[PDB]
Amino acid sequence: MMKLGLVRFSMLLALALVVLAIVVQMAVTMVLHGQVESIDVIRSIFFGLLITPWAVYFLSVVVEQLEESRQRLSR
Repeated sequence: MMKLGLVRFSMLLALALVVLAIVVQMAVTMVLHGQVESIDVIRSIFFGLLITPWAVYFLSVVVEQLEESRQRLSR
């Protein structure tokens, strides 16, 4: 029931989280000068598996993200 933007092609604020996350990841990656392969990615396709935890954590964030209609239902 509880929703905000995740209803019909919405949720703009989320983009800021994506961009921010990307920037943060870039900074962290730069700071953590650890030569291995690619921030523990082990092949591009492998990233797909990361979509599981990412989607879960992200969905939760999106669920809490007070976008369009104030909701905030995460703990």
